[PDB]
Amino acid sequence: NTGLLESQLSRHDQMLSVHDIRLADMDLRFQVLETASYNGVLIWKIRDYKRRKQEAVMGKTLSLYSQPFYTGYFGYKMCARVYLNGDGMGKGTHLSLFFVIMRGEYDALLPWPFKQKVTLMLMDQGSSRRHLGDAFKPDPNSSSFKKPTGEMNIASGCPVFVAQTVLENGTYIKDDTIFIKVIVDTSDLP
Amino acid sequence: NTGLLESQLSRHDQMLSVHDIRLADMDLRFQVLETASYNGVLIWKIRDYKRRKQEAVMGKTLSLYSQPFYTGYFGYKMCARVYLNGDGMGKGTHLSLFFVIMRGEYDALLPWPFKQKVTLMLMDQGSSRRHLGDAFKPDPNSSSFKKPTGEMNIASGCPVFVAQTVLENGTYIKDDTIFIKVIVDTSDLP
Amino acid sequence: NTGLLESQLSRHDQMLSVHDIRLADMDLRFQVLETASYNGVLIWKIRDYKRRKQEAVMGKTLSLYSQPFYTGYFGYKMCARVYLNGDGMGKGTHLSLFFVIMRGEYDALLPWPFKQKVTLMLMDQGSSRRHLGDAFKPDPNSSSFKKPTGEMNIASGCPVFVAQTVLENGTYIKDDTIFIKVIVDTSDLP
Amino acid sequence: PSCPKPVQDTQPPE
Amino acid sequence: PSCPKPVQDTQPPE
Amino acid sequence: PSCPKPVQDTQPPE
Repeated sequence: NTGLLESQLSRHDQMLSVHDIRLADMDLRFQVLETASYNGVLIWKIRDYKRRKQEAVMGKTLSLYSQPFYTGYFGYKMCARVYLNGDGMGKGTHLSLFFVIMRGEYDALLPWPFKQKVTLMLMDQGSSRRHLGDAFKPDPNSSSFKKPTGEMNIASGCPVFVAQTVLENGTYIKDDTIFIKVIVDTSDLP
Repeated sequence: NTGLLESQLSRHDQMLSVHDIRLADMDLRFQVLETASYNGVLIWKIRDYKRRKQEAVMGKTLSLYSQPFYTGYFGYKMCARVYLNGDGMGKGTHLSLFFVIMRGEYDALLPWPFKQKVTLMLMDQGSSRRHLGDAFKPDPNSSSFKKPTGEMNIASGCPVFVAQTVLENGTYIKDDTIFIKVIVDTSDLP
Repeated sequence: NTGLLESQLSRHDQMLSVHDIRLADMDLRFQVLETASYNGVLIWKIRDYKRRKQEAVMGKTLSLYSQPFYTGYFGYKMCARVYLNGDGMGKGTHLSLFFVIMRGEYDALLPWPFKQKVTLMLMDQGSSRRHLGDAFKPDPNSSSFKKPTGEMNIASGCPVFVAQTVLENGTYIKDDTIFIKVIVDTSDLP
Repeated sequence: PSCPKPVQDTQPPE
Repeated sequence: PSCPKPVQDTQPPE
Repeated sequence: PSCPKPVQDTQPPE
């Protein structure tokens, strides 16, 4: 009875398709977990700079998010967002770098608005180690730092973090990779 | 030869069933790993309070266990156990909250009995942050703190931790969720 | 049309085989993640000593590697390598214990050569807790501590760490298991 | 808060 | 380094 | 304990 045979093959095909997708999503979940940090410090490694720069220039992929990082095991959940070809007043001329508060499982227990000092950095891979960076005290009246209602608050940071020329002509890029670092002050709490 | 075809379909069906179960178990394993802590502090988030309270009242689900937490990367393995409708002298009147020593991979290297000070807390989600809690020094002669022989030692703690009325009429419950916190003193070691 | 039916069964069989392998590899990935440490301290639990000793004697499995461990969330990646029946000048007479620098994702940001003090230990599971160990300051001119070019640098450590007789006649082995500990000094950095 | 005497829950682990 | 005034990126989260 | 001179194991990584 081939109709029966075909129906079962079809069910199996569909279930194999679902499993193949769950498997790929778990691979992603592993990477996220393996690169998580719980002391308020993020190191974000961005490979294939050239291709990714070009995808932002072409408007295919304007921005990238880091993996999440945390101020503590059950603390604020955060990430970074970078625009390789720049955003706002830095579009086309700069790399723009922003900080992001994400909805965390424990937000009901944490102080809001978010008020930890944040430091944004681009790492120098040259032997001089002249890292680019700046820090800010979050503005309490910015919606960037409100208790999250959606998955992610609006990003906040530096549209003109570094000129693209400075970036590309220095020692920040090596083996077609850059390293971004974010430091959130945690000494303040709990 | 349909018999051959059917036999192979049957094998595939069985293997797909196994895979579907391994996939679900891994999802659980991820959650356990993503909520693990290694500094002796547990935050346990319990959602669907109402429904879970009612499942305990009906005797469907009497108690719940937290994810495990640890005093250190290779330290004691522990969890909490709560009875939403109460246990022992608190049954029907209180929420009961207990501490649990679990069998850990490194028990052969750790001191026994367990003797770390334990603090049990129910978090106040209200702006006053008046958290309920108590602490104890484990009794050395209690089997709760012996070197584990089974997967979990017998739980030990507080049958009358908080009256159900106090709990439900205060600001501990918000968005149908409560937060339990356990603090195990680790300063003592290694 | 059985040829069509058989072709689809064959595709499903192949995909199920791949999935079964991805599932097993993820199980391994979980174990690696669940036993990772980020404070420069490794505890390596080795079960089935007897059988594993015999596999090394027979030359089936000469050496074993630990799971990786790290000096920090984004720090050096390291492991240990043990020869249950000994290596070099300790072959057949000793357990040999070595330290290993692995290629890490963040090597471009770290100092090289590696120069952290390393302590190698075999744990005494007896009540006296007389742990065997020694420490060394990595030699800067050893290729063991160069910036990794392959997945793992050449191991370096102690061919005559402990005599097999001392080991097997003492309290280091219990329930057919031994515990190795490695401590890498991290106070030096970043 | 009324836990001056920590005791075991009624019987069963696992 | 020219971030004396941290501002939001242009509009959209998620 | 008899490791006054740390040395490499005999040859092969990976």
